[PDB]
Amino acid sequence: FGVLAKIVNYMKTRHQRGDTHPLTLDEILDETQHLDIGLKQKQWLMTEALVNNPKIEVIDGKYAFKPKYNVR
Amino acid sequence: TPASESSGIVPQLQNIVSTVNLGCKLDLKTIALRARNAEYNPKRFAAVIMRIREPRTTALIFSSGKMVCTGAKSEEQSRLAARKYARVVQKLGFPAKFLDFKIQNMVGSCDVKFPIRLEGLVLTHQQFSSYEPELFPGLIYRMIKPRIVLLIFVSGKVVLTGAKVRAEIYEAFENIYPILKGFRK
Amino acid sequence: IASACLYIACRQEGVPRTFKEICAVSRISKKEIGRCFKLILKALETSVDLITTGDFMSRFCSNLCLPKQVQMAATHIARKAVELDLVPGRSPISVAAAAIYMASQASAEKRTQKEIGDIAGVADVTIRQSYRLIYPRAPDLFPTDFKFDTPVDKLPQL
Amino acid sequence: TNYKPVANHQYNIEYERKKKEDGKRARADKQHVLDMLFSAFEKHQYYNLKDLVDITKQPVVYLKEILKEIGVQNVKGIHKNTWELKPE
Amino acid sequence: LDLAGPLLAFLFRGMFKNLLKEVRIYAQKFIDRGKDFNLELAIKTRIISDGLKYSLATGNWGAHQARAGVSQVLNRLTFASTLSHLRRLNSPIG
Amino acid sequence: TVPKLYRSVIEDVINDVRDIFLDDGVDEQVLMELKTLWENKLMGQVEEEPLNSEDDVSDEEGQELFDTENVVVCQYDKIHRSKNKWKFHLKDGIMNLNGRDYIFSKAIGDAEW
Amino acid sequence: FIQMSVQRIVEDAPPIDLQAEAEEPPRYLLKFEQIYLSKPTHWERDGAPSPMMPNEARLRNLTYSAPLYVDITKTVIKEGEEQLQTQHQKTFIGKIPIMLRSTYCLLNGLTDRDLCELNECPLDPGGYFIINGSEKVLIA
Amino acid sequence: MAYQLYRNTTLGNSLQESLDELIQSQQITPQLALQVLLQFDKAINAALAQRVRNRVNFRGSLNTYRFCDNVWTFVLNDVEFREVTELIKVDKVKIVACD
Repeated sequence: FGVLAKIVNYMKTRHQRGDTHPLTLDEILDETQHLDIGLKQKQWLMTEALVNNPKIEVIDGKYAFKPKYNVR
Repeated sequence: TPASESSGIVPQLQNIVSTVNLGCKLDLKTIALRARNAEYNPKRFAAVIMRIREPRTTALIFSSGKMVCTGAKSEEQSRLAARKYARVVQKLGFPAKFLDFKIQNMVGSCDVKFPIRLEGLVLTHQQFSSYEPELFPGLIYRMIKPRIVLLIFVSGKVVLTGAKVRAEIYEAFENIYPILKGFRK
Repeated sequence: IASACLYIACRQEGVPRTFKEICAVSRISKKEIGRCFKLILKALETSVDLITTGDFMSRFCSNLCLPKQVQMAATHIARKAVELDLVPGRSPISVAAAAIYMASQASAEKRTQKEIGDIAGVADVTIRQSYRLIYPRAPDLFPTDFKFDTPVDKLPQL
Repeated sequence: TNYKPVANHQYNIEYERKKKEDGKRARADKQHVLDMLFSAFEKHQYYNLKDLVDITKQPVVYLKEILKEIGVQNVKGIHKNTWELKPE
Repeated sequence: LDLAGPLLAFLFRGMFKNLLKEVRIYAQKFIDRGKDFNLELAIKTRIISDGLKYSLATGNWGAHQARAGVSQVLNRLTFASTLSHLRRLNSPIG
Repeated sequence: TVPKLYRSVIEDVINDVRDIFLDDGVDEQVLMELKTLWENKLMGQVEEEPLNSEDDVSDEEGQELFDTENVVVCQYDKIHRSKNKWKFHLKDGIMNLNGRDYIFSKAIGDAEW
Repeated sequence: FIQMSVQRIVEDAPPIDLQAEAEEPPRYLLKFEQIYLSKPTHWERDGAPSPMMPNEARLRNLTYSAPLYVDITKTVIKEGEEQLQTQHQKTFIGKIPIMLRSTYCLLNGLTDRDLCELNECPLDPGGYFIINGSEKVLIA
Repeated sequence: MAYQLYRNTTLGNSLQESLDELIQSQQITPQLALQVLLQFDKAINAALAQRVRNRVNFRGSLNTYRFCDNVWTFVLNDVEFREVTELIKVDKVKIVACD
């Protein structure tokens, strides 16, 4: 679950890049040096619990658009 | 013309400390992991210490790009060696430059070949001498105009600290020699 | 700042105390009292006279409970030693301790070296070094009238 | 009684211990911080700066520079006033 | 009759309590920061001396306003005067 | 010397690692095979661009070898420097000096840079 | 008071208990052993002790006080390990005034001629403290 | 307390080259490979700390010196390590030190 908040921080720096694009969890876990096993499944249960309260927006489809106010 | 015919001993320079900016910010942990003759501990200090043994001078490389170098006899040697440090700094794969070289201080040892008595020297020249033997065995003399802080020792040896240019420190020993002579043994 | 001020006040009034005596009664170390002392002198633009050997006597000898004879002998010994240039560039406290050692081990009430170094400020090694410096000119350094419970011949060597 | 030391012995051992490290410490792991606060916030939902410091090994100003980004200080808290967390 | 002993012992109980309190405060200040405390540096040697001196000089016995006039300067007009001052009592009519 | 250690090291090692490899617990002797295969194999100026006119100074000493394979794998207690003389208070001194293996508790000496 | 009351007050005071607040941090205990008392002494500008005679304290506006000493004992109990006793020693804790011609005066066991040599009246009774040069009597 | 400094030791290297080739053939399940050495470290360290009971001195000079984060590397041409006679000049003594 802590690694999950770390992924949130990662996507926050991703916003900071400004190259935010519709993504998924596997590529982030790879780029953050973490694996894809049943651990990813339990942390994805936690991640969907996050999707129930993702003030930092993490939607399932085309997503990650956190800022409630966002133009450039 | 010299004030004295003997003109003194003309103290020989011993150490010089020179600061140089390497132009732009540089990492140290990388320089540390790639350096050959160096030491680095952010617990010990905030820079990467190193030495070259061509003029036998040590130096410090800071992350901010400003460096310092110490332990050179000649001021030209100090400059060329401070640049030689930037040489290896650049040749480790980093943008090293040599902007704003300057020598900030240097020290001069000497000897007058005759013993001294310091008590009269501090009784008369009181305004600029402080000699508390329990703290340190020597007389701290601070001449106003030359801006050299001297250390007068009983064995005759006088070390001159705080020099800006070699001529500056060269002046000070002949300045104090007429003061230092009369208070002798 | 307060311990430096106390040292400067004790020095200005002719009753000097060693830096070790002020570190004895204060939280601050000697190599901070010294910095603050030199900074206060440079800041107030004043100066304090020299600590001589005689200013440290009359407390050292009295705290060891030596009689007055031993103490006048020690003061004269230290004055003659520092005039004869025998002790070059040493500390006044050190030559004072060595003089007290001579006056003690040349008299009835004789004191050990560890004890003198304890009560004054000085390590034992420094006392024996200064004493070796003043020992050869033994009879010449004393005052004329003095009863030697041990004569000058066997002044303890060290 | 009060007798002549070069330096008092308690201060001497304080110095000899400060010969171990420096309070102006280094730092490399910005991701590390959240690992402990994941498990340990059940003990203190908001942890003091003196709380984080010894669990970490980092200087105070850098840790505070990070703690600005990660969480907020609970100026008015039931237990005390210290540094809470944004869940994400 | 409290002559001279229990009177001063009252003060000394008070002043030893105060000295131990100050030693506690100082040594705590030192142990909190992880340093040992030098015991001699803790003893505030003014407490006992100054307390007994002040109370004997002025004559108030702490709450200083509780007792007043217990210490009087000795009369030396005649030997009888001194000798009757050293044997005097005082009713507490308050 | 060194086998005088290995007689009670790899044996004392495997005595502990017994349960470590019994967490899986494949046959004892089929692991002793590798346990003894251990020994089977063991047996300024405005014109200051020329920082390298020819060079400021290139380090004349060049080894880039690690010639003798002695990784003197010893933990350090204190290493203090003189002017040029280097002092040592080393500890736990394993090495491969001149191809010859030796281990020792501590080590001290001098050096010159 | 000076023979059976000060030691009673000091030895019937609770041991000062201290434990480091900032893995069982160190704990410090202090207990006060015997009281030692000295002759009424003076300290001149040069710091030398010299017996303070009563007549002098009347002339020079002095207090006829005696330095009080007490043996204290530390105890470094730490980390569930062995303790370090370190009994400090006689330690200066103040100056208790001395009643003239008491057992602890410089005049206690002196004859008439000795009292005269110290310039004191052999008929003076005693029983008055000298506080700042003025004699004070404690009325019962 | 186990020390990772013993990765390159001849004994450690031989144990490593054993486990590599042997787990290559599925003599044991692959996960225990690294854990073997991780437990092996403390087994070395206890004996190296208290079992050893002797020390010697040496002499020589060094070319370069290193103090990366906690590694004290010495490029020392330490000619002699003399208890009785290590006279043969050890040319490139690479003292690596930690903690």
